[PDB]
Amino acid sequence: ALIVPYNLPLPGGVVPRMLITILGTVKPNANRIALDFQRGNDVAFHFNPRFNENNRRVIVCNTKLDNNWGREERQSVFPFESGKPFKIQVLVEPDHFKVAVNDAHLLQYNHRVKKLNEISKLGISGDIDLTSASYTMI
Ligand SMILES: [Cl-]
Repeated sequence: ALIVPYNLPLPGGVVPRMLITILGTVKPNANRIALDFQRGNDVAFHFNPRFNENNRRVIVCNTKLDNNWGREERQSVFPFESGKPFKIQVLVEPDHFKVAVNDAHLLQYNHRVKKLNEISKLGISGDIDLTSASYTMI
C-alpha cells in the first residue's frame, strides 16, 4: 500500500543500534528488489535481490560513489520467494550493516561510507507491494 519507489528519510543519518524494518510482499514473477541507503547521490549500501540473473537467484550488495559502482558482494542464500510476504530488518552495527530476513540472519556488509550520520535516506524499490517502512533504536 505504500507507493514504490518509496523514500524513507533517516533524520541525521544512521547510527549503531538503529534498526530499520521493511514489511512487504514480493509480487508474482518478481525480477528484483532494491534497498538503497543514500548519502546524497552516493549509495552507501545497495541491497539487491535478483530473481533471475542467468537463471539463478542471488543477492548483490554494493556501494556507489561519484556515480561509480564498486566491488560487489554476492551471496548464495536467498530467502525471498515470489508471491510471499517478507520482513527485512537492517541493523546498523559499529562496523557493518546486519541484514536479517524473516527473522533469520542473512548477511553483513562492512561500512565503506563512514559518515554514517550523512546516510539520510533509504530508497525502497522493485517488484514488491510495500506495507511499511520504519526504524527504531534498540
Ligand atoms: Cl564517507
